[PDB]
Amino acid sequence: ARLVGVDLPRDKRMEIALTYIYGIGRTRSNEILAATGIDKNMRTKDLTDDQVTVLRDYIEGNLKVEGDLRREVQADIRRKIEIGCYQGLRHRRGLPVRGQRTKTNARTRKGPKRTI
Amino acid sequence: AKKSKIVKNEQRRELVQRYAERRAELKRTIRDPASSPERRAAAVSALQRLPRDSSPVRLRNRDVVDGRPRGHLRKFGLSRVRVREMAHRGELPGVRKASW
Amino acid sequence: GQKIRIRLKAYDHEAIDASARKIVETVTRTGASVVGPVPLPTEKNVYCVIRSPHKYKDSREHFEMRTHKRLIDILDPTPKTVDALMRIDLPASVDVNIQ
Amino acid sequence: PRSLKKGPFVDDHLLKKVDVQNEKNTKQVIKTWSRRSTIIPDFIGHTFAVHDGRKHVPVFVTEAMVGHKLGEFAPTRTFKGH
Amino acid sequence: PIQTVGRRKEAVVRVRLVPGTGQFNLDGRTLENYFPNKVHQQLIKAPLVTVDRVDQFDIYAHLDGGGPSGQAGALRLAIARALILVQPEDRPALKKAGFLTRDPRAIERKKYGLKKARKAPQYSKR
Amino acid sequence: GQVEKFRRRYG
Amino acid sequence: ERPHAEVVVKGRNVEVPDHFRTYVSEKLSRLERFDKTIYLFDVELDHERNRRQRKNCQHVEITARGRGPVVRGEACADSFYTAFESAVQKLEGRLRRAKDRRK
Amino acid sequence: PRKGPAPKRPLVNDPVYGSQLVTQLVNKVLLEGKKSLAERIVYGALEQAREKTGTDPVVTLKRALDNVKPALEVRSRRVGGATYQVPVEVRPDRSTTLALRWLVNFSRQRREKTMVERLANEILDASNGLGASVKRREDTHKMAEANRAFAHYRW
RNA sequence: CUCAUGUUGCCAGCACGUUAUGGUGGGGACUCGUGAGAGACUGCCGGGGUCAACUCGGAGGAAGGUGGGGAUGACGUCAAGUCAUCAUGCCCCUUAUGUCCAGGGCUUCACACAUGCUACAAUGGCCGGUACAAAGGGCUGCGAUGCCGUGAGGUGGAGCGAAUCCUUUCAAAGCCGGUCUCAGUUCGGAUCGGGGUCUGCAACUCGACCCCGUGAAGUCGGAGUCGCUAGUAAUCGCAGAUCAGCAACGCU
Repeated sequence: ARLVGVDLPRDKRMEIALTYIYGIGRTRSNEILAATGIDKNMRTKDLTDDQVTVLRDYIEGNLKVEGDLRREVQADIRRKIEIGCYQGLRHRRGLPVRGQRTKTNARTRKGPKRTI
Repeated sequence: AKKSKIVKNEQRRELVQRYAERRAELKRTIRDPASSPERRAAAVSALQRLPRDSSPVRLRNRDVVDGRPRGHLRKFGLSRVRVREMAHRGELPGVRKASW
Repeated sequence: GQKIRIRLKAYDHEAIDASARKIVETVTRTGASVVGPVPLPTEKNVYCVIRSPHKYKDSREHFEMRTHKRLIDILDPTPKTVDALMRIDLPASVDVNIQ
Repeated sequence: PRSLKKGPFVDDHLLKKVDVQNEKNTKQVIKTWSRRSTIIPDFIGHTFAVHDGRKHVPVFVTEAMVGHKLGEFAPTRTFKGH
Repeated sequence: PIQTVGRRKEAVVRVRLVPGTGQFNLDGRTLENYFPNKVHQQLIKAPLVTVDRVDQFDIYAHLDGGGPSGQAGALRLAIARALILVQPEDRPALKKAGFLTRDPRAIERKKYGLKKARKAPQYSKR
Repeated sequence: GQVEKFRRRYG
Repeated sequence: ERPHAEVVVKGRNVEVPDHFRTYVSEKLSRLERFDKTIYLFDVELDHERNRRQRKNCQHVEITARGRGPVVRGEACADSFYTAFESAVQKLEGRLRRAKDRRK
Repeated sequence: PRKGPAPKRPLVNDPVYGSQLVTQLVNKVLLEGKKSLAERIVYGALEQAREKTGTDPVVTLKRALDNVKPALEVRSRRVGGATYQVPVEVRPDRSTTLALRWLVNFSRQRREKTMVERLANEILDASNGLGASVKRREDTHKMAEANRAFAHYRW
């Protein structure tokens, strides 16, 4: 079905379904369904548009979205990269930030093992 | 290792016995509850005014004679090497090589 | 009845045994009630090391500072018998817990 | 981090220096050795020089730099590539 | 009365071999609520199979130590020993089967210079 | 950015 | 596999002019020439710096990977050149022998 | 064993079936100590075969084993510049064992969504004469035929 | 395996509380714990053997043929390593190569190598319910009972110098039940943005933990190569010390 921008799956229990939005994990999913009063052992196939409306209401009332989340990620990163912080310097260099290894590992942030 | 730092560890222990006994602990008793003056204490600041050697964190358990500062054993106050040698010379209470 | 519990500690079983026998003999003198040397288990403190300096960690040496233990529950505490027992001098590998 | 209940680490030396500066209501360059002090927005106009193991670096403070320690803005390691 | 013992790698269990039914008691439960494993059941019952005395002797025992397998082995050992105490003449067909040997396969001390008992680290020649 | 509220949470 | 000879130049504590590096890489290419089985060449350039020495100032350890059998050449001399060349000739003996026994 | 071999372990009989090749089977499919898991998998699969065939699964099992169990296999040797493969007869112990090894390892790479189903269908297929186990056994006989020439070595 | 043996541990025959329960009086009965001691020695039956060693089959026995594992490293080499555990012969410093201090670094990184851990899934992941282990550690230390916090933890201190109390009456893999249905997924968890907890004067460089969101590379791995013969391998978990607090997946 359609929602805040994720073309939802079909054979996925709702706890699994909601998680395919950028702003949700299983914790928030279960919490939302508890607030909504609808079971989680259902299918998008047997889903109701009124229930979709309830879902939309709760999430847009008490949670942020794709755009807000990605904008805010950019906001923190542009903040700490323009104010001259150590974290921001590492973000510029494409390097780990939390005090990790640089000598050997950290190919997840350096890219694949291009040989030198 | 060095007579200097051995002396310094001893001296820090004495400074501890002076001030970490009460004057670096009653402020923690100030700082633990919710009813503290932390709102306006500056007991944090008076603690900063106390020396750095107030704390036992700046200590280091050195071997009582040699001062091999690593490989310390608190059961003995000694380092692994002297412990070997003297257990090995049979100069300790009920200490022996073992099996199981 | 009234009870008194003595918990002995030492490193050498030979000494704990000899002292237990001498003590129970002194208890036997004044007819005071004995339970005897009820064996508790042993402690096994272990402290591994390395033999040599600067490297060779694969080589090691173990040590074990045990502590043998005995309970001797004494009953019928005649204070004359207490005056007898309190003031025996024993080998120094033993320490005692009169309670 | 320095938890709420304790309150921040705003060390007494430069606290006293800034008390002087804001009681005079004029703001000047300041030299300090304390990376470990966190920030209040009281410092926004104030200017600090901070040590890199080698020398000092005068640096000006700003609104959004609060919640941080100054050593975040003092570069410790030079690295230039290969 | 009858009272005997079995042991298999820290699996001690005492046994009261009653002349009753084949009703088993294992600290307030039975051979299928405790030990839901038919292989363990087979190990425990095989002496009864041997002497053809299933449903002739009840048991009361206490679980203590070990895990399921050690407990089962110690149990059948103790039962065999109780049967020898009831009558020796079944013995020469039991050691024939080895339902009497106290399994001397115990754990090895984890040694030094290794990761565990025998698995050394990867020996590079570099 | 919302530092006036940061140091209402922090005091 | 031609640049696959994993050069490893190194000296614990020596004044190492960077033309010694040219020497080493060239003398190791010289045996790239006649052994196409090569992965690793860990190499040292060591110095004992004792007084009133026993005629043997510098020292070298060399080891090389082949497909299975690894090679080992150790040497000793007064300076860089005899060390390089001597360990080279010992490796040459090893490798002539290895490619004679390979078939 | 430069001084000599040592005995084989005394397999138990099955509590349910009356055959020690089944305990051998669970101990060859075992992985990471989960012996009871092996047990329940095998019993479920054999009873699946029972409802597939209306009879005991043990007979079709041993029939599959008659299909996939060789008595001849290969044993290499390096000689004179070119290593030669050689036929060598196989005693029934290692015959059954290697047959079961084939059986499991070519069961694992099937697509029945579940080991119990993969295994049961493989056993049925080998009783029928279709399994990759049988295929590999035929490849082994093919090799022995291609290299009969080296039997005079008698080794 | 025998004798002795009874608390802080067993507790059958007994009695008494009966929800938390050996909980308490009571019995040394099985365990048990700690001490002493017989027992295995080709000792014995037989077959081979210079009739010698020695070995091949048997009995009993718990074990059978140096029962198993440890500890114990002949002379000596490798001018192996250690003048930084220590001590030491020589030369050098002494207004400094010494020495007291605050900051920083030893955690840098375009790469290579070596040791390991969790993964690449259905023998599986997730949720729920239920059971049995040994082992050690603990005083200006260990810490629950009740509750709040999502949970890290939070005041509180019973009770313990300790088979008593904390160590849940000591666990996890496992058993049973429900869903997921072969997939870049309910795999996998990195990396990163937030918000918090704790120890410390102090968490930026440079700490661990928690919650939220984030959800990457990776689809069993080349030449070749490491380890392992029995409770061994392979796997799950726990504990201890060094420790203020942590890189502990390491070590034992």
